[PDB]
Amino acid sequence: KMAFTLADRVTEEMLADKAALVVEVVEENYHDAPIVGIAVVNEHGRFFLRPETALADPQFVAWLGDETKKKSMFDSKRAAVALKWKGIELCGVSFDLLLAAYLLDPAQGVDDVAAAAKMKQYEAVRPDEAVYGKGAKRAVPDEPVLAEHLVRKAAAIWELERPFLDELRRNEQDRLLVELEQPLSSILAEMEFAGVKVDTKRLEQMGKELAEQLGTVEQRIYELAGQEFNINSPKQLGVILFEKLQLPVLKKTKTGYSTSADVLEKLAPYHEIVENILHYRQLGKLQSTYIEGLLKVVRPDTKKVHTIFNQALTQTGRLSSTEPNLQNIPIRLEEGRKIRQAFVPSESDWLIFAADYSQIELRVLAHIAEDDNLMEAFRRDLDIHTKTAMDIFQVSEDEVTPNMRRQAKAVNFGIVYGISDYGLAQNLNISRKEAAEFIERYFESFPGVKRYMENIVQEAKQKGYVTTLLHRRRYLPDITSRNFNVRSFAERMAMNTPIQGSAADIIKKAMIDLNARLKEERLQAHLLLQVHDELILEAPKEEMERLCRLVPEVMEQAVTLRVPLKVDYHYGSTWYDAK
DNA sequence: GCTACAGGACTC
DNA sequence: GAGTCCTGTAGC
Repeated sequence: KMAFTLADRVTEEMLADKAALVVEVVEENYHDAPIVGIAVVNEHGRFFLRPETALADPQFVAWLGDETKKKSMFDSKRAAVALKWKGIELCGVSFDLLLAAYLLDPAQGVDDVAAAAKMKQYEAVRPDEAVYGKGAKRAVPDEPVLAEHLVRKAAAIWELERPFLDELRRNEQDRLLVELEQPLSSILAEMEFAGVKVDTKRLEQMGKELAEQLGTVEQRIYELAGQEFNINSPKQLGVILFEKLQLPVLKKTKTGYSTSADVLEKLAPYHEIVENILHYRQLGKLQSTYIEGLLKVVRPDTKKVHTIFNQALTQTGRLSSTEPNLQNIPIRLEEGRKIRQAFVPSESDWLIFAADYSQIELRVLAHIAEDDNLMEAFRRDLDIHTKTAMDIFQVSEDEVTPNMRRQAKAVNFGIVYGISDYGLAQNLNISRKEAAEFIERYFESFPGVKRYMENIVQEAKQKGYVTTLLHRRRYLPDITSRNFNVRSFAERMAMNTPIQGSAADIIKKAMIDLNARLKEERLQAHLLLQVHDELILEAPKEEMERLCRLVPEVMEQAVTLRVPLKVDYHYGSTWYDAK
């Protein structure tokens, strides 16, 4: 039904200087993945090219990489990485539907061109699912469908650039798309593509230290329970824990009896089997998610891992790491921290470098909230948990017990999460009444934070959305809901979001600045991962000395606040040593 | 047999 | 508060 030329060769009018492009990749994981077809739509018409003919053509490939040749796209990073794997540069991408959709309403859950399209009531396109099918009946149809399917995506992108930008403007979010997300989209593609090398040996050996330890703990657990059973079944376990051995049921979940770690620790005194099992959850998590996790996704050719960072998914501005998730590798506990030693540099005589912000959320809070005693603390560069423990309890610095500090930590963390008086009482472990005297002690210690927490919920009511520093919206319909629980979750979001979100903003700018700076300074150093509040680079050892001074600087001047930002650095042989 | 949810646990 | 990914299980 939709008009187009199914082309046999590339012509001089498919190489206009404004054009919607589709480099369709179909597999969810785009690294080293087939490109199934190309669609171009411009001032002249609508064209489909087979990849093998278009990607062999030196004016097309020259057009792909020419930055004065503007392209609109949907999920251009998807596209760029595919083309990167084929040794082809893509540039001059000046509009990205996905990102613009994602900035106008992260809640919309946009994952294809069609959903991007509804937002403007454009229904002249099909959902990818409906052309390709779900999960494991997923195939690429014969060429007639396929070809029509893409020309409709390009045509839409062509047709919708204008309303989105039109709108983005109205929300002051244009600079945030052009100056932030899209440039960042380039950086990330570079990163994903770069890879992160793994010591597969180090990994198969841990891999096998764990299988010894597990089979030991696996027998013992049996020995103790008088029974073999599926220790990984949250069902058979609760038969063994609370049925055969009669243990107190402290907590329940809809299906049955709760077997979470937070519960197994209170049960610990009643029987040996508890702590041995606990140990097992721990080992199991390392073995199954991690040793096996990683050992499955390494390209056994280059021995690297190439995560995809999703840039259009979290509600707050945060990136997200998939296959493998490299934003959740173990750290708090030594047995698991040793995983970080399998991340190595990709070159002989290079090192891993790490830099993180220290208390980015709270500095951001001090800044938005404008609380003097929060700001002042940071201008003093204080130990903020001790400062709060000090303040919520009313005791001098040397007065502070370590149980008093881990409690003010919880209050701090709680406050950013806009936590409930009951909800902190569970977390901590005290009565709900005085758990609220804590909060009330906190808030008279920090008036200005109380005010922001008040005015933000109001400002979310009046307007329907909340806002970060860089103008990133989150819409909050469930703020007026008559359900108390649901209204309350919306409220927490009103408070926590401009914070988690303003941090996400700042770091993403630090990335643009650092990528520019590492270049401006002609350095071989490149970014490897971002993990919410830190950046990870790898560079030749010759370079560490300029980095220790360069990375922290850029990360710290990425924005101007009412308080200053602190970045700590760290470099070593491996991820693990960068500590 | 393939698929969707539920419970747990890992990071910031 | 914001994420991902694992095993088993409940059910087509």
